[PDB]
Amino acid sequence: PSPYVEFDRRQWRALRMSTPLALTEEELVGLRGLGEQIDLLEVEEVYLPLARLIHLQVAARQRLFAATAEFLGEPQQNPDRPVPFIIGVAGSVAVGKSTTARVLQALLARWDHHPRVDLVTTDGFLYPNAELQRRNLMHRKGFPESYNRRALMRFVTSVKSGSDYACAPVYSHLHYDIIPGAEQVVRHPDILILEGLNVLQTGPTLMVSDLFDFSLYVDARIEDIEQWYVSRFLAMRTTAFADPESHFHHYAAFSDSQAVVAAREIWRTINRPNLVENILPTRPRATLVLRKDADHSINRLRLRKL
Amino acid sequence: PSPYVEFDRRQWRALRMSTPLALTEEELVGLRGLGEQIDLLEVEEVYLPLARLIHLQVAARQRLFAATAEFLGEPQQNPDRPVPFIIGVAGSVAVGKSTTARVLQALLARWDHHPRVDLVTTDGFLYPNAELQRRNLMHRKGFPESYNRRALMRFVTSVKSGSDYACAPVYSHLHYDIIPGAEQVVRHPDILILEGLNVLQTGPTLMVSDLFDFSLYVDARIEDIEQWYVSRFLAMRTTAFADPESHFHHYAAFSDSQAVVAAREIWRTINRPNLVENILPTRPRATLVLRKDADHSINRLRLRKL
Ligand SMILES: N#Cc1ccc(-c2ccc(OCC(=O)O)cc2CN2CCN(c3ccccn3)CC2)cc1
Ligand SMILES: N#Cc1ccc(-c2ccc(OCC(=O)O)cc2CN2CCN(c3ccccn3)CC2)cc1
Repeated sequence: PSPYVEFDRRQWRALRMSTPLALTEEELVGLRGLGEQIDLLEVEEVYLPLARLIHLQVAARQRLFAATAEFLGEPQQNPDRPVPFIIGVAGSVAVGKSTTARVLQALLARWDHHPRVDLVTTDGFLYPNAELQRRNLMHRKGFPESYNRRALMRFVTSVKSGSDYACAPVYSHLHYDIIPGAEQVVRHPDILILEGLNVLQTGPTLMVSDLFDFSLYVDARIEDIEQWYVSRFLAMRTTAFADPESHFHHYAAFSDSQAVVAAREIWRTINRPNLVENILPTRPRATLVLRKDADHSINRLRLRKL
Repeated sequence: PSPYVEFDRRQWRALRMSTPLALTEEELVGLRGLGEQIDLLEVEEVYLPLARLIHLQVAARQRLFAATAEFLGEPQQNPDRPVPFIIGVAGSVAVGKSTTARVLQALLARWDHHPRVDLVTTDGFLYPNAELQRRNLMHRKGFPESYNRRALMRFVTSVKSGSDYACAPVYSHLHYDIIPGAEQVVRHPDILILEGLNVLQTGPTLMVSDLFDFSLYVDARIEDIEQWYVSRFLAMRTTAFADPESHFHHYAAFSDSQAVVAAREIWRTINRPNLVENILPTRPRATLVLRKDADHSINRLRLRKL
C-alpha cells in the first residue's frame, strides 16, 4: 500500500470520466504554438483530464475559503478573496517542465472560477553570473545554492499573503543571465504556476513548497532525458548559439558529431549530477507524478490519495 | 502583509460565529475526564470554534475525495473512502501540546462526518534508552536523531496510504522508556492527530509533515515555558519521582530551592536548546499557531489565509 493511486497510460485512457468540455479547435490552434513539439492527443487525453482534476481542488479551496469566512462572520482581518492557489512543477533540466506548465496555464484559465493563471519560473531567482563567479558557482547553475533562496521565499510568501502585487526578476535564456532591472509583476492571480528545478526542495528553514497547494513532478528515465538534452543542444546551434552576442557562440560551429560529445559532457558534469543529488529526491513530495516515455508521451500517472 | 490572519483573545471571543455552538451535558463531563485542571471556558470559547474551523477543512477534503472519484468514474485502483485526515501538533516540551491534542481529539469526534479521531505521539518512536546510550544520545532525548525517523515515516505513510491497520510503539512517561512489546494500533481513523516535538521538522528525505492535511504549533514566550517546566518538575516530586522504583526518585526529596536549580539546569541544557535549534524554526510551517499567555490561556491565533 502506497500514498498514491497509479494509472498507466492504458488505464488512464480506459476511463470513463465526466465532461465532454472538449477543445474548441480555435483553442487547439493556440495550443500548437507553445513550442517545442506539442502533441495534441497528449492534450486531449492527459492534460485536459489533469486540468479538470486540478480545477476540482482549486474550486474546493475557493468554497472552503468562503465557508470559513462565513463561519468567522467576515471579520475585518479576513481577506476578501481566496489568496492565489499556487502550483509547483519540478523535474530535471530538459524534461519539459516549461511546456507542461504553459499547457496547464492555458487549460486551467478556461474555467470562470479562476481565469487568471500566472506562470513564473525560478530561473529569475538565480544569482546573476557575476555573483555566481564570485561564489565559485558558475559550474553549478541550477543547484540549490545557485538561487537566491531568500528572495524567492519573499516572492512566494508575498503572493500567498494575498498582496496586491509581487515582483520577480527575469532571467534571459539567450544571454544566460539575469536581466538588469527587468521584473515580472504578479497581481493576485487566481492560480500561480511556479516552474523550476528547485521548487520541491527541502530546507531547514521554511521552504517555498510549504506554500504550494498542488505540485507536479515531471519524470522520465535518465537515459531518455540525456537524449532530449543532446538533441536540444544540437538544435540550439541555429538559434541561441548562432547569435554572436551569446557567451556560447563558439558551440555554434561544432559539427553534429562534436556537439554530441560536448552536450554529453555538460550533461554528465552539471545536469545529471544536479538531477540525481537534488531533484530526484523531491519526486515523492509531489501531489502528482507524470512519467514520460522516450518520445515524450506520458506512460504513467501517480496521484496522491485524497 | 503576511500569509496568516491574526486574531487575539478578545477578537476571537467577541466574534459573530455563524452557529450557536454550545457544548452539551455530558460534553463538559467527558472533558473533565482529561481534566488535569483543563479550563472548560477556554475549551468552549477557543478550542470549539477552532474545532469547527478544522471540521470545515475535513469536510471539504471529504467532498473533494467524492468529486474526484466521481470524475474518474470510480476506478478499481481508487480507494473507496478518503484516507485519514492527519493533523500535526508541535511545540516545545511542556508547552501543553498533549493537552491541546487531547482536547481537539475530543471536540473533533463530535461531528458525524468523522466521529473516529485517533491520537498518536511521536514519543513512541524514540529509540529505547539502551539504543540511546549506545549512540551517545541519552542527553539529547527529543532531539531529531533520538527518534527512529525511518519507522515513524513508515507509520504515517501507512496510515496516509489507507491501510486497515498500522502499529506504533508505546512510550512510558513514568519510566522514561519504550515499553517492550506494547503497540498502539491505528485502524483508518477519519482523523489522526500526531503530536510531538519533531512533527513539523524538515529533512532531505520525504518528511512526515508532507503527509499532514493540517498542523498546529503551540507557542509561548521561552521564559514562560521555562516557568512551567520548573513548576512541573517540582510537582513531579509528588507523582513520577515519588515512586522509589523510578530512576529519578532521589529528586522527590529535593526541596524547592534545590529542585528549582535541578529543573532549571535540565531545561538550560536539554529542552531549551532543543527548542531554539529544532522546534522554534518549524513554527512558521504550521497552518495554525496558538500562542499562550504566562497563565496558560491562549492570547493569539495565527491562521494561514485560505
Ligand atoms: N562553468 C560552467 C559552465 C559552462 C557552460 C555551461 C553550459 C553551456 C552551454 C549549455 O547549453 C545547453 C543548454 O543550455 O541546455 C549549457 C550549459 C550548462 N547549463 C547552463 C544552464 N543551467 C541552468 C539551470 C537552471 C536554470 C537555468 N540554467 C544548467 C546548466 C554550463 C556551465
Ligand atoms: N543524559 C541525560 C538525561 C538525564 C535525565 C534527564 C531528565 C531527567 C528528569 C526529567 O524530569 C522532568 C520532566 O520529565 O519534565 C527530565 C529529564 C530530561 N528530559 C527527559 C525527557 N525528554 C523527553 C523528550 C521527548 C519525549 C520524552 N522525553 C526531554 C529531556 C534528561 C537527560
